[PDB]
Amino acid sequence: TARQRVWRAFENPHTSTMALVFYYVTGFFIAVSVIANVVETVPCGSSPGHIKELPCGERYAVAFFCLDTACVMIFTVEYLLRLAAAPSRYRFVRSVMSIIDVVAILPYYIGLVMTDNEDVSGAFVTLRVFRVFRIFKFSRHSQGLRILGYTLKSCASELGFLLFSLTMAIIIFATVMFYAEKGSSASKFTSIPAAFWYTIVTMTTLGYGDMVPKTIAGKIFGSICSLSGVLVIALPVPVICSNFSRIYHQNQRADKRRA
Amino acid sequence: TARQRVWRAFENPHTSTMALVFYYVTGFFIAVSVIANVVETVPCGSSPGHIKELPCGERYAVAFFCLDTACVMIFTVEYLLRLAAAPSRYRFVRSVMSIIDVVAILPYYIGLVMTDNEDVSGAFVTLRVFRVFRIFKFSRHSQGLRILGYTLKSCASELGFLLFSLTMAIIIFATVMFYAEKGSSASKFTSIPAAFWYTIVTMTTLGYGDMVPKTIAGKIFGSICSLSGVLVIALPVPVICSNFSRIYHQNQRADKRRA
Amino acid sequence: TARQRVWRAFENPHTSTMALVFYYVTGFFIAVSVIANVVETVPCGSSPGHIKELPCGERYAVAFFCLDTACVMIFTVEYLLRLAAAPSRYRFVRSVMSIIDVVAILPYYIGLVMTDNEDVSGAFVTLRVFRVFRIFKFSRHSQGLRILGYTLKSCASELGFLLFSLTMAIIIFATVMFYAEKGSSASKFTSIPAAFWYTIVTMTTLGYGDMVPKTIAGKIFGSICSLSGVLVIALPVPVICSNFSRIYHQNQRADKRRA
Amino acid sequence: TARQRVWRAFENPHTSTMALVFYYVTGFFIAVSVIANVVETVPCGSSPGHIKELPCGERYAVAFFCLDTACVMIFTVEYLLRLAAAPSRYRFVRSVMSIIDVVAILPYYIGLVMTDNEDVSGAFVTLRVFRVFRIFKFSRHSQGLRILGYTLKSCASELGFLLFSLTMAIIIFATVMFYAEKGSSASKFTSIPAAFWYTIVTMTTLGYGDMVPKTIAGKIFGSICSLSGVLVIALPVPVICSNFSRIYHQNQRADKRRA
Ligand SMILES: [Hg+2]
Ligand SMILES: [K+]
Ligand SMILES: [K+]
Ligand SMILES: [K+]
Ligand SMILES: [K+]
Repeated sequence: TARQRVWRAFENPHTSTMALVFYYVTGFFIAVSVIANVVETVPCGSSPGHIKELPCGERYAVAFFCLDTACVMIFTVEYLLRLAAAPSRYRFVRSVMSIIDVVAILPYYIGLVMTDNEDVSGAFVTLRVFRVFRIFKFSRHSQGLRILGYTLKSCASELGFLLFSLTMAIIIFATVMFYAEKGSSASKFTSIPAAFWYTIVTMTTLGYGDMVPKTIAGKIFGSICSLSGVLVIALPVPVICSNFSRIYHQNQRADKRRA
Repeated sequence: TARQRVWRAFENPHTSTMALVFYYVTGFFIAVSVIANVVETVPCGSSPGHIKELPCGERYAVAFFCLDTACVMIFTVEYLLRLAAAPSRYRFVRSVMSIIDVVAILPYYIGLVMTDNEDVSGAFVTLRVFRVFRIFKFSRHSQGLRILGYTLKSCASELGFLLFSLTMAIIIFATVMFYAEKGSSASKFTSIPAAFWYTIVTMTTLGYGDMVPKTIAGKIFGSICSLSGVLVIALPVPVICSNFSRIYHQNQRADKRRA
Repeated sequence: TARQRVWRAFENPHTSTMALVFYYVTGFFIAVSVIANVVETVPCGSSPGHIKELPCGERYAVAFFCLDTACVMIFTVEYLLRLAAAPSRYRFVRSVMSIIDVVAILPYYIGLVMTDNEDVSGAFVTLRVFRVFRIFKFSRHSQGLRILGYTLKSCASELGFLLFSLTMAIIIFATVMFYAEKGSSASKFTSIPAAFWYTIVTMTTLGYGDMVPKTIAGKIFGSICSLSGVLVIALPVPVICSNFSRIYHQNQRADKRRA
Repeated sequence: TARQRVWRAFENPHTSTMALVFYYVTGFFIAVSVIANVVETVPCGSSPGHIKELPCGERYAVAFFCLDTACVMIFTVEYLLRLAAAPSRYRFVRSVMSIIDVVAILPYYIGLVMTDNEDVSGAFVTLRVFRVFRIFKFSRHSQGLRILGYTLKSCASELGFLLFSLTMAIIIFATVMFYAEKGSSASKFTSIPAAFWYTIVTMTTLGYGDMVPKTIAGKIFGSICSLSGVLVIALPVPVICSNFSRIYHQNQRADKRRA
């Protein structure tokens, strides 16, 4: 039952000192990979003979490749040990966290098999952001993250209905604004999907101002949309407040009953 | 009392299997019509010999007409059966839902009688958005939609007073901003109705930025308006929170008293 | 004690039928004056021989003068009767409502004494907006306006502290942004008062975008300001919620104890 | 134990009349310094022979230097007396308020030692804003400031987790938006740090509009970001509400138990 010991170490890093040191090393490497990508996209200066500035990941391509190789070796050995200590392979690999880890470390190997044809571009780069979600597994102890997470899980039904009604209101307001503003000169309301942008920006009280109503009817319906946006801001708060109070008191009561 | 059976099927689709299948077919056709309009407004490419791009409903005019004909036949037979199974014709037709359905399927026939003179344009197209409201009748079971709806109905008086006071504050701030900014060069505050737009955009914390105060007094009063907008955002939340908590506990208490 | 009867009619319009009809006439004339000013600022078309469009109050100057004369005669006779039925003249005239009425009907007479020299302009026009506040006395019965008003009166101390801390934070953030952005090219942060505008627009989650940080330090401090603005939006809500719940239950308990 | 008397006067200004008058003098001088800096940055007119307008602190340089000298002498003698009456020198100087006062009055002496080389510029000017924080020590009695401050201290853990999750969401959304919009023409999403600005402006419902998505995928992810911003606005409110209610009732119960 030593594999069970390894899996216990993985699930609860505070059990053994080796578990804690491995968990901290893994968190450090995840943070290093996240910062490495963010910095890699940053455009550094131009070396002599270069017309345009290059990103720190295109000038220092080999250094960032070595760093990514180190991070992916750490992550791969992590996943291999986790699968080896999994009481059930199917049960483990179907969990959301295993999927996140696999899709995080997959674009590296996808690029590896595309190394011979690296001239072509791939969208797999944007999948590296999945490593950021591993940070969340590294920080599941704040005594309030559990409360807020389970509060959102309780709110799921109400917030889903709110999202559905908000989507229907977006369709309605976008239709109204498109038909009010399709006839303006150089108008940005070229269709109802084009007005989806204006409506989602207005009902959230963003107001970029790139799409604004130029007409009078457009302005009337934009005012109605603005007020509906105030209501949109104010609507989830009572639900989350009630569920959070209930869940806080429920967790406290269970704890002190156990106390 | 078979008409009563049909009306029972219409009111509660989960009673019979035929009622459920008809209800699902109706929901599918409503969703198809909504998506059909939204896509119809989308501008597709230009066929050879066409200078300007055409909407998917102007290039594929006949296909979208056939789809609309199918949807309107479904909706018309729905309404005819609903009126035939109505215990009272006047009571049914005066309900808001019958009015919504009638005004949703009316522009189709209005266009039909205007087919001979289809060259002229009509605003009836924008009334097709009423079909979107039928989605709401198709989704009246989420266990929280009833709670939030009846909470808003309870809040009606307070939220109406808040809307009235917000309207009066809009008039006041628009007057002040117009008189502060009427004298600027190329000013957009050409009148007090023109400043209604600036005030309704500022008090909702939108800030498009198309109308901004150029003067110093205009900026002082815009700052006061911004703070009033913070208050506007924060004011309905306590009312909705209190009413929602009360209504949640009331429904729960009634249910468990019946339990 | 007939003057007491008149004052009772004024204070409670529902006592006598004559009181109710006079109160409704007064409300109608107040609304007419408000709409008259708002429409007066609206620019109508240009008559032949006029280069520029004129406001409806500059083209129809005599008609709007007659309407204003009617409204001000009604308001003056109202105030004269109110002072005649006042149990104490000093006590009545020192009330905020008497001051509002006097400053609302004063610019009319100020213009009258300036009729001979009407060529010069005066700011007294913007004081006509005070008549809008009389609407509030005309609508002091909604069963929730009293609750929210007395809730705000209870919150006065906390909301005053919040306004003070918000002002200090505005000074701090404006200083930081000015010193971060004073050196940019064609910068709008020409001083710390100039950055008061940016800070009051950012901390309220308005974001007009007319003043945005162009630098990197400016963007860092603008991000801190944005988060502080989220906190500003979220801070008065708990206070207003707690006070509103307390005041609602207090009024209900007092009423049912009297019931 | 007379030094103890002096320190008691400093800690509680309402004890003696001399303590109260010194405390009010100190508050007056702090406010004078704050207003003096804010006005000093303001650009006044140009005297003859001056091409460009000068700030009130560059034209009236000697007057503002004299005012700053007076304020700094007051603050220095304040700090000297506070250290002389401190029961423990190390304990006093390590408090946050002593640090704030020292860093507030330090740039004055830093400029003094740089008077001979005043041609070079220094960032120490922006540190004068620390004097603003002394206002907060001058206004620690409103009966609600303590409640809100200790409520925020109680919320510290939850709000820290919320800030951490918001930072991770900012990284995720910035990565997605950068990869969606890096390829646009004249795009402002030149890197992931460049999209940190767009994400922090969108998730706070600011919407300056300087950086807006030009693409379709960029607009989809901007809509997701806008909705996440609505959630960001609505998330701290339940936490602050619950903690504020608890802390209000706790302080009230302790007070009336002592009553
Ligand atoms: Hg609440
Ligand atoms: K905004
Ligand atoms: K904007
Ligand atoms: K906002
Ligand atoms: K905005």
